[PDB]
Amino acid sequence: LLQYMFVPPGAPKPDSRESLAWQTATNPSVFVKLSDPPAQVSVPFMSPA
Amino acid sequence: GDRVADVIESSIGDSVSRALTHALPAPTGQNTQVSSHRLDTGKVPALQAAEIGASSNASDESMIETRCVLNSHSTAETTLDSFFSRAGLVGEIDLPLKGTTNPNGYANWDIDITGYAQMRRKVELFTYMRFDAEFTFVACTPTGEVVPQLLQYMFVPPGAPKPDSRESLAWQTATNPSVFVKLSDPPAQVSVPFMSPASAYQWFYDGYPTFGEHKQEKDLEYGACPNNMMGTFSVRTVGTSKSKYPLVVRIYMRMKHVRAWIPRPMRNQNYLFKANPNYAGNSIKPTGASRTAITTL
Amino acid sequence: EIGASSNASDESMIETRCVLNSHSTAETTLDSFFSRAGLVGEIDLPLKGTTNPNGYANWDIDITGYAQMRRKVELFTYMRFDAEFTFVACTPTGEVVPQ
Amino acid sequence: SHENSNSATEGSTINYTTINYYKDSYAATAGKQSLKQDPDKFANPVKDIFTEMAAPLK
Amino acid sequence: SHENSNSATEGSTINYTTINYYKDSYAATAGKQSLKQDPDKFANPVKDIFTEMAAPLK
Amino acid sequence: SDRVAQLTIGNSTITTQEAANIIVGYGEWPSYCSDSDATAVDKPTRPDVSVNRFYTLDTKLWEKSSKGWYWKFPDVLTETGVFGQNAQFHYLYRSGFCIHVQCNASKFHQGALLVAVLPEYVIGTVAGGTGTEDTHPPYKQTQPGADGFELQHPYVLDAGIPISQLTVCPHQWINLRTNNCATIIVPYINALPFDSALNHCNFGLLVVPISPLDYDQGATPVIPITITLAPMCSEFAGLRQAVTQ
Amino acid sequence: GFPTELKPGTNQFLTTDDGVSAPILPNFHPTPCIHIPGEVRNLLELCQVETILEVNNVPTNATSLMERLRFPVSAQAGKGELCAVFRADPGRNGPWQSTLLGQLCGYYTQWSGSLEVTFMFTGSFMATGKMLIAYTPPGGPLPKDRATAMLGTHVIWDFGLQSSVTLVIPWISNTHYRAHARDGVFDYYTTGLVSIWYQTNYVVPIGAPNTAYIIALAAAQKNFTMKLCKDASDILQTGTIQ
Amino acid sequence: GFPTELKPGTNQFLTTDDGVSAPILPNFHPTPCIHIPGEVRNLLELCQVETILEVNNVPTNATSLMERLRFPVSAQAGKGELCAVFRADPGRNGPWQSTLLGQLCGYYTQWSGSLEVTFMFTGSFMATGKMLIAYTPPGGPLPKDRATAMLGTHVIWDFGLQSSVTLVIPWISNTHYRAHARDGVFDYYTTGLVSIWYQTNYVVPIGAPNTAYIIALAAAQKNFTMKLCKDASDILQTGTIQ
Amino acid sequence: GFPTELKPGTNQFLTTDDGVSAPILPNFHPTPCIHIPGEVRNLLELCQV
Amino acid sequence: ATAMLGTHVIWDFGLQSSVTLVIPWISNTHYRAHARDGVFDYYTTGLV
Ligand SMILES: CCO/N=C/c1ccc(OCC[C@@H](C)CCN2CCN(c3ccncc3)C2=O)cc1
Ligand SMILES: CCO/N=C/c1ccc(OCC[C@@H](C)CCN2CCN(c3ccncc3)C2=O)cc1
Ligand SMILES: [Cl-]
Ligand code: NA
Ligand code: NA
Ligand code: NA
Ligand code: NA
Ligand code: NA
Ligand code: NA
Repeated sequence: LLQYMFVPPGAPKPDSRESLAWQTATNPSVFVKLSDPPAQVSVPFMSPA
Repeated sequence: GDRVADVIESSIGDSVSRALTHALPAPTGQNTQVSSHRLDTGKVPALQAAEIGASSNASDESMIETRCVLNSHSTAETTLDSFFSRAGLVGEIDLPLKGTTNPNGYANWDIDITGYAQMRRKVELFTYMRFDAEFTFVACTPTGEVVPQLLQYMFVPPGAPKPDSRESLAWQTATNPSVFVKLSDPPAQVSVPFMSPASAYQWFYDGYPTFGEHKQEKDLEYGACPNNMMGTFSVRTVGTSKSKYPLVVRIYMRMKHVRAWIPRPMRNQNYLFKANPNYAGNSIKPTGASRTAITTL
Repeated sequence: EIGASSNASDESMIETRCVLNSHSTAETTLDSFFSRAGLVGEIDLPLKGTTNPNGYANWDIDITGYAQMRRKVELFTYMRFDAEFTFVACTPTGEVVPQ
Repeated sequence: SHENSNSATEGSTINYTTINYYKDSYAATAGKQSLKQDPDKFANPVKDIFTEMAAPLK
Repeated sequence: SHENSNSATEGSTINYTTINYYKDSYAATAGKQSLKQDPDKFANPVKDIFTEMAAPLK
Repeated sequence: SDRVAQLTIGNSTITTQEAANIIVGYGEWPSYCSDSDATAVDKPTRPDVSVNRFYTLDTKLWEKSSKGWYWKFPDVLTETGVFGQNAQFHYLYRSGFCIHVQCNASKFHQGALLVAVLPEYVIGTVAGGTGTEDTHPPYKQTQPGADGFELQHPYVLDAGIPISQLTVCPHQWINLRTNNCATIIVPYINALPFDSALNHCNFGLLVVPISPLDYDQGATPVIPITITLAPMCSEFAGLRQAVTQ
Repeated sequence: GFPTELKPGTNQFLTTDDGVSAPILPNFHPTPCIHIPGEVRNLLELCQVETILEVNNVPTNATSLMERLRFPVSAQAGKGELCAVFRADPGRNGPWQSTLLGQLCGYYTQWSGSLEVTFMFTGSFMATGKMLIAYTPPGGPLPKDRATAMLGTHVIWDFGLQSSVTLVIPWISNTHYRAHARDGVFDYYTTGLVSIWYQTNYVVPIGAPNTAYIIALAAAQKNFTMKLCKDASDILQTGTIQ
Repeated sequence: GFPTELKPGTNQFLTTDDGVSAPILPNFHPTPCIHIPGEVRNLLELCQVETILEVNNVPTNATSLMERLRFPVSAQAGKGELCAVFRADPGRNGPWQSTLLGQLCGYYTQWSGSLEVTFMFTGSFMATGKMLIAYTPPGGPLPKDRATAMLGTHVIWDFGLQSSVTLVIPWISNTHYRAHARDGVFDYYTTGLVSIWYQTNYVVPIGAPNTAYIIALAAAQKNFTMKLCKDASDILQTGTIQ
Repeated sequence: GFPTELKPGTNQFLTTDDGVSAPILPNFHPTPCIHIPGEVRNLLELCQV
Repeated sequence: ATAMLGTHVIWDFGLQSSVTLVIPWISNTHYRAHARDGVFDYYTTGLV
């Protein structure tokens, strides 16, 4: 089982497998098994420009 | 009937809460209007009187010469649902083999989301909150491994029999809602309504739950309000023999259809306990970074 | 003695205010009360045991072997209904195997 | 969709637009809501409001 | 949906609203039902009914 | 014309010649509970003038070293006047409040008090200093009565929250060079239509010096801060014998 | 095929999920439903039917169980003495457990409504008397004397032709619903106390018994409703049912 | 059955996915929502409420924390001396961290809008004075002297009846939005510097204090908006919360 | 639930498949697009230079 | 604290040099005779 998380500039980067940041209360995270098909998401145009 | 004047002309009883302000639509940020140099006596936007208790009403246009700017920046992402409807960790349940805590194959989790800082600090921004929620249950061994194990989750509301063992009769679950799922299956997921007896849950209750002398022994119940206690969440491996593998269930909550009232200052000291705002007295830290002098960056 | 319940109401026993009660009565309908799946039978298919060491088993369709469910239905004398049956199978340790 | 009105926001000033497949409204998505806001409720709850160009205390 | 009328509640005073994907009606969901109720059937089955303000025995 | 005011309610009248307007908490006036929100069936009692009036409960002395105090509502009135009696005889209670904190000095004194109202003001303890002891505040501290209670650690309002953000609550300031009083009208705030005046304190009143009092040797050094308040639209229900707690 | 994508919840079996399942007997038509008296449509119908309240829930040996079904009254010394007391909490352990209301109440986490208790005097026709029955809303301790009890909601019952009287326990709550009350923080949802006192005295002439009994029947008013289904606290089974 | 075909993403659990999940309590109806004062609909409402800015974020020992809430002014030597300085970057470590605006700002990656800081003088009524508060847009180093600071956007505050004055930090940016600024390449998103200088001097007569304090309150203008939710940089927890 | 039946292709990840994927940032609105000179719409435009 | 329970005015010194206390007519009888020590204290008005 894996966890992927998007950490935008300013959000706490996880420093370990057990980091509190993985609580992911606001960042978007995805939980998926290697057995499951490839995880897939849509991402918007996020630049400030 | 009513005949005496003071009774006729009385206001005793109007349920209409007269409001001083009303909400206007605001999909985008406010635009900026062209402005020019004003050299007037009498008019003075820059001067305020903070003692009144209201924020400054001075605007860009009146403090400097501005150009016109059509602002179409959206305000959608700062609505309560946008802010809160993101699932976060609120509980962990351990089902070890030869351990100390739960070596019996089952576990009872008191439904309280205040054990995790991230989520907690967010909801504590408001005093009262009313909402529905989506709960997701992620289970696997301690190494994040997936094994062929069947589990049963059951919601035990206040008053229902809490399971005392992996084989407890309560798991017959004839009325309580239960969920049966394999670790191999994707995370179980259900919708939960607003179940309080009150019109809203409240993260703060400055009071006691019962009458009587509030002696030292009972000081643990200060701040405890039953309207916030929705019940127990029980889980167990489904069998009459011990499971071959140790398990961990992470509980994620995603609020939806949210309403909140009364903003509060946001927590600025580390959390210590679920039930209260206790902070470490010998370690009161400032809210943020500090510097050597007020005249240097 | 008549055999009927008291018809006395709040309004006539004490001075009452007006209360617009919008509390729903939906959750106490028979379907709300009963349409919740509960355990009504268990079948064992052991290897070297006493009961069924032959690989099959016959279960007499009777839901009265479990208290929870039983006590609920016994509140009424006659009942007419359709039903949804769910069958959960696994080894005695709650393990899943390719069978 | 003719369901049960048991959503936490039933009877709310803000108009929601959601999706659902069950008879119970609270099972629905979060959807989009109305973008109305009232800053004055918190930033300017004075009894007698003063103008931007005037001297607040007179 | 034009199916078979084999539900246990076919021909019932209480109006049901359900969902189904099979030709057999009993395969349908439980749905929502009518909220009618008749307490008197059990709480006041007297031949000659008496009023709240009167003396029950006269 | 905004610096001068008169508050009259019941058989009591307050005057001030150095005010700074009036705040109406969360922008709405106190009002009786409607037949839709109500749930209890007994007809309430609304004493009106005998309880909706100005009660002057306590005076504290502002010093160059004061930390700040807090009082709890309705705890402050539970043992005062006809209001207190009704609060004791009835299980259910609800009302709004008009709070008027007074503090005058001279044109040569300086200092600023932040006067705010904080709903559901739960108190925390310093947890044994190290945070390893799960201590709880005693009755005397959660419901200090009319005497109020002095704050131990103002910066965190004795509850792990920054006082710097307390202005997000209905409030006013008493800046000696500008005004000598704060007035805040507060509506009933709770998630229930009525509640116990004894077991539940709907909100707390905080009076904290943010800018310390100061003056020169020879100016009157005794600067009191007096608290006056009046319930508004008081309603009570669920009569029985009197109970103090 | 049509592009689909599986979401969380997939494969789970929720016992309360109201879905569609394949029918095992195609074209089967059930036996016609004939008319049967006493159909019930909603549990609330049953909550309005009075059943006996065991105010006298003290004896426990098998031969004395029927005694729990009624309490006594007899000639006193005119000091407005106490007759009996009991909590009004319908979903709590105690007297209400003998009523159908209390039992059904056991299947719901929350309830809201006024309750009523009707007391029937079964003494001789020659016996007379006046009683004071009072309901003490939350916060009030068990009334020391009658003078205290009298301060709450009450009824003064006069024995006579009409054998019974009804005490209405009006819904006086802070919250719109109460969860089952019990010792601990959940006493927050307590309803209150009910106490019976001798208003005057049980009087009887020569030739009639000095002791008679009262039977208490209880049920809910029409504003009563319950919500949030839960299993009852009892499971009447110890081992397997053979 | 109907021909379908599973696509990537199947079985994944995205924490921000806004989908539909089976309800656990069929036909459950929640307690009615009564009226409650102060409902908030959008976080932006809170960003317009002024909260105290810790311009004087230097002392750190527990007993002196309340001092961070205000800075001083006193009689000078008339050389247009410097009073205080601070970065205007609202989502950066420093003074703004004490404001609700800065804290909420912590939950969003980007922000756009004009900010405002209102300064309240708390000296005695007999004290007078004129200050020059200036906002130096990006690129300008910390102003050497007042003459330099004066070249930017500024306000000349005159003490008097109106205790306060408002400095507007107008939105002057190259990009439509700024991400949180910080040392390094992200200083590209810096807002600028704010500096306070003595325009004339703090004057007071015999009998009044030589030192008084200023309290700074800050919030956002109505063109302020934030985008892209992210977790705050702080997690107020060290071990498990018991 | 509704009767469905999986066909071949299920679970595969075709790099050119033009499908729909769950959005990671609900209600996010991108920075407005200002005018920029020289927008190209089709590679053929470049083949004529 | 006790005095405060009756009819009162809270006077704030300032520009307006004066303040007015109204001693409203609160009597059991429509008229009072001159009060004085003894049974005629029945007609007393009260304390300020
Ligand atoms: C088949 C079993 O599936 N059931 C899952 C489930 C999940 C959650 C359930 O209830 C969740 C209720 C929480 C949203 C309430 C959280 N709250 C409400 C306010 N509160 C609280 C905590 C500490 N102090 C004050 C308030 C809380 O912790 C019930 C069942
Ligand atoms: C492909 C095989 O799948 N078939 C599954 C299945 C499941 C249940 C089936 O019938 C269930 C009938 C029960 C709902 C009847 C329960 N009852 C009716 C009344 N009753 C009973 C028991 C003891 N005393 C009196 C009445 C019962 O136990 C038939 C087939
Ligand atoms: Cl008194
Ligand atoms: Na199915
Ligand atoms: Na079929
Ligand atoms: Na789902
Ligand atoms: Na359902
Ligand atoms: Na996809
Ligand atoms: Na979305």
